[PDB]
Amino acid sequence: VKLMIIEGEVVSGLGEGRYFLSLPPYKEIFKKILGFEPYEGTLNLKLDREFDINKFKYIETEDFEFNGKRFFGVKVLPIKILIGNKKIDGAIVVPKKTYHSSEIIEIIAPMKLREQFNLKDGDVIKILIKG
Ligand SMILES: Nc1ccn([C@@H]2O[C@H](COP(=O)(O)OP(=O)(O)O)[C@@H](O)[C@H]2O)c(=O)n1
Ligand SMILES: [Mg+2]
Repeated sequence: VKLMIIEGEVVSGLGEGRYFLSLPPYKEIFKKILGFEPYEGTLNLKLDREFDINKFKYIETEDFEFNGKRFFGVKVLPIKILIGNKKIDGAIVVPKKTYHSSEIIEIIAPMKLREQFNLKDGDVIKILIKG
């Protein structure tokens, strides 16, 4: 086991994180796994290379039905979010089935990080992950 520190650049998406994280079943999944109710959104970070989550120990949930529609399970990887000298509880989240790795990762946390830590696009933060 190694603790890895990785840097990423804050970027904007199309608001997808707030869609999913506001849905009751996803809220419940994250609350149970992580022990906090995430702020409804994902802080999207651009890394210098693709992130392969299958290189880490994560929890994976199954697809589920909500109000007549099938939704995808998720892979959940606990992290610490490193902003200055603060270590903030969070997680990396990826859809259960992805067909390649991405240099963009989605981070969840108990608070809105942009608001609490004044992050803007292009700001670089770090994350700590058990590998
Ligand atoms: N824990 C979080 C989650 C999202 N966010 C931000 O909260 C807003 C809504 O999240 P979102 O995932 O729907 O938006 P995008 O990441 O698609 O821009 C965005 O500005 C995210 O960067 C945050 O500051 N802290
Ligand atoms: Mg997002």
